[PDB]
Amino acid sequence: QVEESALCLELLWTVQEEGGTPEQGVHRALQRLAHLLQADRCSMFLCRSRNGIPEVASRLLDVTPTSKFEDNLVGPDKEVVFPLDIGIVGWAAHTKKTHNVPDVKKNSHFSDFMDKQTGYVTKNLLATPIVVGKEVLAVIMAVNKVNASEFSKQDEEVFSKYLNFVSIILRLHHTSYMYNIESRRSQILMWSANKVFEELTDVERQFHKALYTVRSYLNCERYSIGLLDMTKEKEFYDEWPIKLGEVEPYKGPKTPDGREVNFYKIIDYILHGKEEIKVIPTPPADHWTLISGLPTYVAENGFICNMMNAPADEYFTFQKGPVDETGWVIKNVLSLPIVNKKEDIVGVATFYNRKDGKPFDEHDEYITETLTQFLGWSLLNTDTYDKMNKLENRKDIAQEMLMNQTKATPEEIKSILKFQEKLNVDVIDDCEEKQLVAILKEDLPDPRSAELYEFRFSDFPLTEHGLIKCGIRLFFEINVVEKFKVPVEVLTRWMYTVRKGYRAVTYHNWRHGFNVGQTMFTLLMTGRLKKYYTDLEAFAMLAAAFCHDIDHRGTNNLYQMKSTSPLARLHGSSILERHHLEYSKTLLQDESLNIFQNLNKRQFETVIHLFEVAIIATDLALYFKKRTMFQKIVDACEQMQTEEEAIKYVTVDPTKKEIIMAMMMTACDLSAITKPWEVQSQVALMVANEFWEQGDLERTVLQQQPIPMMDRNKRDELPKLQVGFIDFVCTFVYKEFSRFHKEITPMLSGLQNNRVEWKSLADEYDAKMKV
Amino acid sequence: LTQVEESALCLELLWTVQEEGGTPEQGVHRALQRLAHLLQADRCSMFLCRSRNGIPEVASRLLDVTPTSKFEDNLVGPDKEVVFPLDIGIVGWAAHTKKTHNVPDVKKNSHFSDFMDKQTGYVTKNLLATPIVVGKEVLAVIMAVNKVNASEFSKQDEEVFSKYLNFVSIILRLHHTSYMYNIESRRSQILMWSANKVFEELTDVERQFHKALYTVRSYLNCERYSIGLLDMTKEKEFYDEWPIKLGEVEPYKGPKTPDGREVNFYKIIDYILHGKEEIKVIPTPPADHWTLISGLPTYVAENGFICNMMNAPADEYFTFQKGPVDETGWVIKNVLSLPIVNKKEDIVGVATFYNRKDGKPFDEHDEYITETLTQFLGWSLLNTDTYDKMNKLENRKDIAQEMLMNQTKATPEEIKSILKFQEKLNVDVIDDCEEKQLVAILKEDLPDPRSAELYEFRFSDFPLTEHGLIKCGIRLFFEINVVEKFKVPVEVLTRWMYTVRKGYRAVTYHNWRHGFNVGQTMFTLLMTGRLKKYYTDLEAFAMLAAAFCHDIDHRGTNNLYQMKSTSPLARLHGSSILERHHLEYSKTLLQDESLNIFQNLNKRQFETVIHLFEVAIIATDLALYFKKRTMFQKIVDACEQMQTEEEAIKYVTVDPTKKEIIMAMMMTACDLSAITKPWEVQSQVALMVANEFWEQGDLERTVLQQQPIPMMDRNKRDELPKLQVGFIDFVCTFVYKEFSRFHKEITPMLSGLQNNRVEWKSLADEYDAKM
Amino acid sequence: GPPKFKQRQTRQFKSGDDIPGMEGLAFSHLELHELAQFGII
Amino acid sequence: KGPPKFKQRQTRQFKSDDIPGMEGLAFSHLELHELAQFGII
Ligand SMILES: Nc1nc2c(ncn2[C@@H]2O[C@H](COP(=O)(O)O)[C@@H](O)[C@H]2O)c(=O)[nH]1
Ligand SMILES: Nc1nc2c(ncn2[C@@H]2O[C@H](COP(=O)(O)O)[C@@H](O)[C@H]2O)c(=O)[nH]1
Ligand SMILES: Nc1nc2c(ncn2[C@@H]2O[C@@H]3COP(=O)(O)O[C@H]3[C@H]2O)c(=O)[nH]1
Ligand SMILES: Nc1nc2c(ncn2[C@@H]2O[C@@H]3COP(=O)(O)O[C@H]3[C@H]2O)c(=O)[nH]1
Ligand SMILES: [Mg+2]
Ligand SMILES: [Mg+2]
Ligand SMILES: [Zn+2]
Ligand SMILES: [Zn+2]
Repeated sequence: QVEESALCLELLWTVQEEGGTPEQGVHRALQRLAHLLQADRCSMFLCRSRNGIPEVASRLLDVTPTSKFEDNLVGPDKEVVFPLDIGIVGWAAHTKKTHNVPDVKKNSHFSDFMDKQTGYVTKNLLATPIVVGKEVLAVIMAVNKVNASEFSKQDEEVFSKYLNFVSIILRLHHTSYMYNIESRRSQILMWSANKVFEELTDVERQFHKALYTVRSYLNCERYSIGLLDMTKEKEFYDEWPIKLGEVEPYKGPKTPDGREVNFYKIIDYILHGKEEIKVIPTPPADHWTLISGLPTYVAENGFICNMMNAPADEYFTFQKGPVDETGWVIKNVLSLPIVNKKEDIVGVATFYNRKDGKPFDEHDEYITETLTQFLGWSLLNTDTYDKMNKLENRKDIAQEMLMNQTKATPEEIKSILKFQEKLNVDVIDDCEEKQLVAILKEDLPDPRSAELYEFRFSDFPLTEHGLIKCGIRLFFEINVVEKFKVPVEVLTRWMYTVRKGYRAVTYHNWRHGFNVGQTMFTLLMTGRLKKYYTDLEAFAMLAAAFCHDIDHRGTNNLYQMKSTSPLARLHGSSILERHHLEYSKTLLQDESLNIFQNLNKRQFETVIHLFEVAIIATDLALYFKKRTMFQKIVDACEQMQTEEEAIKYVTVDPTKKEIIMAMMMTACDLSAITKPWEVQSQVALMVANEFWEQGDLERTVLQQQPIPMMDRNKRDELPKLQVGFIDFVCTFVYKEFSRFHKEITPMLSGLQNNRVEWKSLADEYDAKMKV
Repeated sequence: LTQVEESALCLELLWTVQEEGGTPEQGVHRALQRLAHLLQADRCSMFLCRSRNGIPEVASRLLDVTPTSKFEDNLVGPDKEVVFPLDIGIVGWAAHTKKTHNVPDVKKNSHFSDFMDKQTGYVTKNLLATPIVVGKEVLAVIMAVNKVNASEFSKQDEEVFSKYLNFVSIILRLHHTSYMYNIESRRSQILMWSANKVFEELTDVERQFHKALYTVRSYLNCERYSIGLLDMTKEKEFYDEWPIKLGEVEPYKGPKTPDGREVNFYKIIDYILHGKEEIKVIPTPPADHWTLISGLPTYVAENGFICNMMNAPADEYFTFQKGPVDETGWVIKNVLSLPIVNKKEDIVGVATFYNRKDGKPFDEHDEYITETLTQFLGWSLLNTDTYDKMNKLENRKDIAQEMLMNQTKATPEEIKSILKFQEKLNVDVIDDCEEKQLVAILKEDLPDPRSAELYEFRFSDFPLTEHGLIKCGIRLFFEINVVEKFKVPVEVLTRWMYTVRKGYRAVTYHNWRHGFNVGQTMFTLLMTGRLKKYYTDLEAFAMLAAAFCHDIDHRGTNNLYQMKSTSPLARLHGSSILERHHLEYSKTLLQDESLNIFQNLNKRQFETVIHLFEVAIIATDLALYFKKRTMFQKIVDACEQMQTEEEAIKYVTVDPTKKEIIMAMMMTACDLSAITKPWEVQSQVALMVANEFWEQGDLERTVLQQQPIPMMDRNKRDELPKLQVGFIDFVCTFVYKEFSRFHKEITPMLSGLQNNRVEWKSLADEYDAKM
Repeated sequence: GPPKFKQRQTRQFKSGDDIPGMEGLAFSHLELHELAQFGII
Repeated sequence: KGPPKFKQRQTRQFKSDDIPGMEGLAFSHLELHELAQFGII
């Protein structure tokens, strides 16, 4: 027992490897049990699994007491591989049971292939697979008991007691290796995800990033990826020779979706010597990856193929010698297909010889399949990148063609800027800006005869081309062209393009935009509110007033939300006001149309902010929210004893000026109520028609009951609702402005007269329904 | 005997760790029992090491271990363990030093900790320490205390303790390797499932994070966790800033993220894993929400640390719920909170993981797992930002296309100018007239097809106004007798003709005049050329519509210019850039119901007409023409052998590919048909073409800084006739000679080329007289 | 005769009704009605 | 008192055309010249 205890303590100490290789401790235990059993040539068969087929491979051979470990160790270059259906070690690995077979030549499972290879005669052998967690790690072999036959049951008992130590060592190594492979998998996934989410890219760049980043965690000496042509159908003119039969139809390798197997690009990652990347566009069939049929075989079939000793196979013509003259030979190959969401093979990844030189087992199959699966999932980013580029290009084309169509032709300019009829040039606008100013200033109607400064001015006698002329006259009267250097041709063009950008709708046509711009002019000049605003700010407000309803479709923000319009999904709030702002800025983007080109960068930044505040301030919900703040501003400005004190109080604070500008733009929008009864009655008819056709759209397309304002059935209720619009929204804007400056007093007077008429018709309706 | 029994008991010790389903703490308990018996010490124990927040600590796992003791009574749970930081206690100093510390009197070392001595009421007077150190990590510090028979541990006691600790180190490293394998398996599965769910589709932050977290649920192994998403709005609207700038509302004071945004959890997603496996989502959760009631999620949103807190309700800073969180008896025990981080380091959210499924505090391995999950979510934020960009781009495109189409479409006045129903039928604005009556009223107003030589090859467009071109085009469709056969509405036909006219830009040659002359050539080749006998009336209708719309929106440039300028057309459409644009825009124009001249034919007829349009417009590309000249020549050569016209109709009609090639040749001969016009008309059209090509060359030299080809170059203007002669000798001569062979009726077109060629030679040789 | 090779696995990762919780994922008193009356909001 | 010490995010681990190899990632004989002279192609 004393020497048995000493041998047990020696086994306990050699179990404490403290580093090194467990094969050494197992070899020391095997030579121990060899000298104990009166048997020689003990052996270990490691279990591998390739393609899901289990095999056994001899790892230590010719174990002898007092023999050197280096001679007992057989490397994978000389290992003998047996499938589980060959040899009693295969049957043992299948059954996971202890077998003791004497006279093996009588056993139906004994294989003499090893006996023929080695020339050694075996007669009686003991087999017991090492099994842990139902998994079989090694088959241990005791053979040719000397001086005795049949072994013994006590030999099996001591055999089991030492195979407990063997199982300890093998389980420790198995847990270490499974930790290693699972850490490699997790790091591969983390790095591939980091590189995929870095940006949007086409397939080639994204796969190259991912594979190059993960190159260190795949223990392959080299590997490559081949990308197949993704085109599925041909152009009709390239089918024409095929359909005429002038060219024989292509025959050869085809993917399962039926595309031709054309590797349009190969990426080689060489890691054996110098780490080098090769990108081969349109590689020839003589490429060292493609010269063996295996990548093409994966492209036709799509199996994951682990093939050990690949030049010993007969099907695949693997190169038996160096391929880059560098002395690297193919030994083991693992190829996998990358697939689309639709199972379509985009590429084939082929991983060559493992750095350890061992044949690929199910662990490296698992690693490479998870990498390939992640790559096949990553194609969503490529498909999205292509759809981004197509949507961007289509948008830019549609916007350019729109802007070209809407822009005023040179005839439309020459219709107003009659330079040809007065300077006799007719070919080039070589004339100086002073000449264009001088020739144009005759052609505009004088602002006094047109009454353009007056609050009463009615646009019915004027034509729309006369409205354009009057608009350029209004810009001239503010004296903007000389100060900000706004060219006269681009001024006239911009006015005409703004007109044409107003649709032919019943009320939101160019006449409404012109009357709002004229109200902005007359409030600035005759209402004397320009005392708070710089001429730059006056120029920006007048341009915004002319564009405050540009390309108004003829519908309300409620309609856009209810109709789920692209405008409503693009602009979350103030849908049409943000559309008008975006389109006015789009008109100002063209150099041809930029009446603000001759500004400083900070002045445009100012003009753009005034455009934004003014057009979004044409939203009446914003008006209603900010009424109370404007009222507080007016109340604080009323107690000021000096006019110049009031001017100081407003001018020092940008936010008060912005609120007053918003209130001015709302006085301008609803100005028609202040116009004489004739004009008010016509304009109220126009808005009533616009609201009726909105309600017909709501009832017909959206299939909903319209509000009584939108309903044609309440037509005769129009004047009473008009009265309701006169008190809730316009009196305040106009009473507070009359308090702010008495010069806007008559606009409230106009409202007051118009309200009486609107009350009269309601009393006429009171007469009608009561009888 | 002592050696034998010790070796046997250490063998049995090693086998206890092989018992699958056992625990290593049992084996270490047996080892401590043997150690305490051999060493004659009492109250042996071990302290497992942990790391939290990156600082190390120790905690007792087995107290009061004595020989012949119950394992259940000796094992202390993690809820009863005593935690010591490394800076305190002898166990901490042993863990730091990673070496043996033998201290005989606890009062002689400043590292003595009184905490447990007062906690349990035991007195200590002897201490020997050696950490279990493997892989440069400390797993447990083992303690021997209060040697009953001696006042010191001698060096032989140290050596025996070292050997038993080597066996304990074997056991503890086996358990450590199994645990690290489990940790990396969890992390790998977490990443694989998160990647599978992120690439499943492009979606918003909320949906994508909910999918990822709900899939990884089974692998977090927490009893409870949640995610809070912060509001991402950074800037305010000017109208909501106004009260802040004026001063009506005090400035916001409270928690802020490091970017500066207000900490507003706009959505909370709770994953309850303790029971019933319920998920809830709370939009705009109140501040009394059970996750937010403790300051910890808000503290992470403010700071962005990873917070592992053990005994969270025992802390005083964060005011965790000491009682149950809800009606169910769940209480917070441990917590781990981490932020989700944008690409710009912005805190998008905070993920909080509460107590583990078992009672143990969170170790560094769970911190590692949870940080890899939160990093993966912070990377998939790129997919969410891409989705939002996608929706904005799609909406902007659709708006721009609709506004374009509305601008280009002919107004009702331009319809009425051709279809004078109002001034002749005495009808209102609403069209309720019969289709046959509209036919009868229109058919007077078109020019008769026999005057103005509408069927003749001599047709000159110079004496016609463009309004007469529209009328003649509707006349051309009218003689082919398409309106009554295909049921196309007369008003739809007129509007489509007029929008096709305004579609074609005012360029010098690719204006409406070229489109009309090509449509007239298609008509005359069909009727007078007798090629109508090869095609159905539907196919002829497609020929005419494609012949008119072949050049639609041609900007005045060629495909070389599109490629060279990197035009959005060239990036959208790979090959045949301009013809693919013409096809896409003609299909867009046919897509509106109001313009769908093919609305009243069968779906199969529409697919046929669409393929007809594609073939015709892509076959307008002369590179395709030059490619398929040889095939058309083979067709003509095969068709001339036959001595029966019926045989020719049979031969061509039975093969769709031959009809498609003859259609391509028909359209090619139609495009260049101006070369066959009389000399005056040819000279004027060649002047217009040369002007277009000279302005192309001036544009190309100006904006690409490149030399034009000699044909584009304006300096060789007088070289125009020679290059025109080249165009005579290379292109048109083949088409019109092969057509004259194919049908003698097209013979005058070649003959017109034959005269015009003579005139070009008579002015080219005069250039040889100028030099 | 080529060697027997492993088929690609897809069922495990093949697997939002299945994901729970996806279905959900200012003036004065007088003004609130009369602004909707005129379509001001 | 003061809050417990908590770990900082390990941003340093993944903080980061440098990828090697990314830089790169029909008519008759007479018809090759005269077609370009007319800009037909
Ligand atoms: N009831 C009524 N509403 C008006 C009148 N004038 C303008 N509105 C309303 O005020 C809005 C002003 O915004 P705009 O459409 O001019 O940008 C109109 O769209 C319309 O809803 C009017 O005379 N009567
Ligand atoms: N040299 C010359 N080329 C022509 C003439 N007519 C047409 N082409 C060529 O034929 C092309 C027809 O293209 P499309 O008219 O469909 O845009 C023109 O762009 C131009 O290159 C011509 O009279 N002389
Ligand atoms: N040469 C040699 N053969 C061995 C050794 N150990 C086991 N074998 C044998 O290799 C054989 C393989 O197939 P079997 O399972 O039939 O039986 C096995 C043995 O007979 C050894 O150490 N040396
Ligand atoms: N009650 C008890 N105390 C122990 C046991 N093992 C060690 N200790 C002691 O508890 C103390 C904790 O802090 P120290 O590191 O200073 O020193 C340790 C000992 O003196 C044990 O098994 N039971
Ligand atoms: Mg508006
Ligand atoms: Mg063309
Ligand atoms: Zn308006
Ligand atoms: Zn053309």
